[PDB]
Amino acid sequence: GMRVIIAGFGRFGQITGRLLLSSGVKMVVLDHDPDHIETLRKFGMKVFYGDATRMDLLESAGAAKAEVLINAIDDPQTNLQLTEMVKEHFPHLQIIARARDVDHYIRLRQAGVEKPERETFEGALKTGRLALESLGLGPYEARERADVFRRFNIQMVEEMAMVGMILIIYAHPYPHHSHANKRMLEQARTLEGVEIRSLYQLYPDFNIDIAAEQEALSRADLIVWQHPMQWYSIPPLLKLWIDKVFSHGWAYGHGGTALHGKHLLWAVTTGGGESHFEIGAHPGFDVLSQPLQATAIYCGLNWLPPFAMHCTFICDDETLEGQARHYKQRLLEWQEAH
Amino acid sequence: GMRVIIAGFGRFGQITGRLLLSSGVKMVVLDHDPDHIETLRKFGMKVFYGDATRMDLLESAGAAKAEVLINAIDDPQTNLQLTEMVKEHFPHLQIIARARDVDHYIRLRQAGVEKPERETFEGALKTGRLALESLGLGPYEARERADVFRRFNIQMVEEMAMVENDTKARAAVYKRTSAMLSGMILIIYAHPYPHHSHANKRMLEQARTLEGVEIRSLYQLYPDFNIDIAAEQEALSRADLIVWQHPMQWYSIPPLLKLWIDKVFSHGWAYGHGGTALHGKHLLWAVTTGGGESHFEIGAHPGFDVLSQPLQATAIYCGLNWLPPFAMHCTFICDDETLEGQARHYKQRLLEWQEAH
Ligand SMILES: Cc1cc2nc3c(=O)[nH]c(=O)nc-3n(C[C@H](O)[C@H](O)[C@H](O)COP(=O)(O)O)c2cc1C
Ligand SMILES: Cc1cc2nc3c(=O)[nH]c(=O)nc-3n(C[C@H](O)[C@H](O)[C@H](O)COP(=O)(O)O)c2cc1C
Ligand SMILES: Nc1ncnc2c1ncn2[C@@H]1O[C@H](COP(=O)(O)O)[C@@H](O)[C@H]1O
Ligand SMILES: Nc1ncnc2c1ncn2[C@@H]1O[C@H](COP(=O)(O)O)[C@@H](O)[C@H]1O
Ligand SMILES: N[C@@H](CCC(=O)N[C@@H](CS)C(=O)NCC(=O)O)C(=O)O
Ligand SMILES: [Zn+2]
Ligand SMILES: [Zn+2]
Repeated sequence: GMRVIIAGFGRFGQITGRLLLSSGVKMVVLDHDPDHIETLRKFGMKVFYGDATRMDLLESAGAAKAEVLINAIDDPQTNLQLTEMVKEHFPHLQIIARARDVDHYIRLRQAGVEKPERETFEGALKTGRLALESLGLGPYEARERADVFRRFNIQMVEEMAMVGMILIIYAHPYPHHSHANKRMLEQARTLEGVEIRSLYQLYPDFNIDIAAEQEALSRADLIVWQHPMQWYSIPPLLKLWIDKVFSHGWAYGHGGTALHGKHLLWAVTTGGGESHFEIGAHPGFDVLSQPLQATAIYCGLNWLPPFAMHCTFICDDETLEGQARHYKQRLLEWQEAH
Repeated sequence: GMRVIIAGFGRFGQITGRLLLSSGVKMVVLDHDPDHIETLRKFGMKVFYGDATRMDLLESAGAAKAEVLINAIDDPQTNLQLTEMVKEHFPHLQIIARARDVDHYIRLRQAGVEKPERETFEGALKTGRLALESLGLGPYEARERADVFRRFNIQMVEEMAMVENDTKARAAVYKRTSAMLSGMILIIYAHPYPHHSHANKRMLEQARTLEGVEIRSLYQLYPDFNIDIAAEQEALSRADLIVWQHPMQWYSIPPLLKLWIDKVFSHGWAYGHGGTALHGKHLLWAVTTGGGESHFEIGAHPGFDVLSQPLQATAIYCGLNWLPPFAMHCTFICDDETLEGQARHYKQRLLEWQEAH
């Protein structure tokens, strides 16, 4: 109220709330514990007293208009009650819900909540990482092990609840803020046989699913690395995706022939024109492709001449559109030639 | 037993224990809940059934020999009781502890637990992120906002763990923190697996024998890719030579070093109007490669020296004085003589630089 209602403002709701408050989000918060209300007021937090399962209190908190309801109620039965009421009466109100445990998670999934958050799960993973670190594992390797286990465990719990092809690897860190690439992708979508995988949408925590990515690469004939140039090179997540996905025994080495015969296009946008690259011992835009070409060739790919969209610092929306067209044109040309 | 004791095998201790089983960690469990017996039997887990706070149970569990005790007990008083008993009787036993909330976190910090993990804290942040995404924020930008929130939140709770339990004091800290949220050599070391390194590890050992060297191991400091820009910029402010040291990966640099560049070389600090913080400083690329020079005969622009271009261009743009790279080649097929000698040469490069400045 205006945009978010938070039901329950104990330890869980408080942290969700304060994160949202930091971002300027306007909210209305309900909690049924009078002592919790007191302490929150001591810290200058505005919180309303009542049972969030009461329809009258939800309506006066603005449920008919709100965009998101955070269900931070601890008790499974009440938490589920709230979720079922909201689903029934407020069909546009997106519910993001805490789950006490796996049984509660399954129930919430079945009520139609997309990604219920088991309240101790991420804390218990962190504690596991700390135990690994104390036993002498490097923190990064320990984080990676926790990532593998999380992916495995979510798959398991999800199963319990149930019970001329072009692949564009897009790596813009801020897709919603893009002008040049966003337009390029709009134009590329109008083609047939184009899949787009936006790495920063898929893997905001830098935990690549190698098996998923290798499957998508299997189905592709042209692979495209599309991104804004950053510091004469590529974004961090794309470098991570290469390091992980182009794996020993798959992309290279004995038996690693998965990419043989496929083609790779570098599609990059820059803030300067060709003039900006006349610096250092090996000047010129084309020299910057070397590490990417070498990667591609090592793994048995065919490197295509890059598509380079120059001058974005000093460019208009007209020319941003002309270059988006040249991009679609490049891709179409590839497809017809194939 | 052999190395780890987990006290409590509820929702929390079960996840932590299951993660360690995937790492082949030897563990024994202290639990007193009849409903967990079958779960523990199914994993083949040795269990000492009873109150974990009992000295006789702890000794039977091997506490005098264990490296780590994971205190996953839910009840804050019982969890503190076990913490205190262990600190008193088993001086070498490292305690990793669950915390119920901020008051409990503070009490564990005061009992000498280094990094108590507030049980719902990371799950609530994830929830906060899913909300932000549902309001239209991109998942990556939403994660970054959670990282900034976390950094400040931990700072605030650490400040509170030094004041007294008194609410008005704690309240002041929160208000102050909430407002806030609304020839020296510096080696930036970026091996993803420092403990597994042979060549870089030896290079660092040698560099450590010089005077005025500081090493920041990025993958130790930031395993979650959440760089603290202010801490990095402070350390750069003190350095005269900056070294980027790492194993080469796919003809280029590791992801976390690229993130460090993208984040730390900020507009108005490293470049742009007023961005002169790096002017006068020097940069050395110090890189190890598996292949020899012959390995870089690939692509339209062959040869190792070409691969420095994006890095040299980055330096020049930020007003750094680029030095000739240090490159140790042939790690795949080099001996331990060649690998100790190359590391000595690294030390010689740094020393020679110190002599000229
Ligand atoms: C961290 C950072 C580093 C950048 N480095 C370069 C650079 O090396 N060369 C260049 O021409 N532009 C550089 N830029 C500009 C981007 O390439 C440009 O803003 C982008 O291509 C615009 O595309 P978009 O509208 O899709 O965001 C950089 C931008 C940022 C954020
Ligand atoms: C993901 C990955 C990519 C690599 N790419 C290259 C390569 O581009 N060229 C090369 O000569 N060595 C490459 N290597 C080999 C490493 O550079 C080499 O093993 C490392 O420098 C050894 O140093 P260390 O003993 O400190 O680990 C790569 C290694 C990994 C894991
Ligand atoms: N029906 C309800 N309406 C509003 N708040 C609730 C309800 N049931 C539980 N709560 C609150 O949910 C919060 C849960 O605490 P915690 O487990 O610390 O997040 C407490 O502050 C409770 O008062
Ligand atoms: N004194 C104790 N000794 C051993 N285990 C305990 C003790 N007190 C609580 N626990 C366990 O801690 C776990 C906490 O449950 P949960 O919140 O689900 O992680 C349960 O398995 C309890 O049996
Ligand atoms: N005594 C409580 C909760 C007390 C509480 O809500 N504490 C706040 C600080 S006033 C908290 O820990 N919020 C979560 C956090 O800040 O990490 C309980 O154990 O259920
Ligand atoms: Zn975005
Ligand atoms: Zn390591």
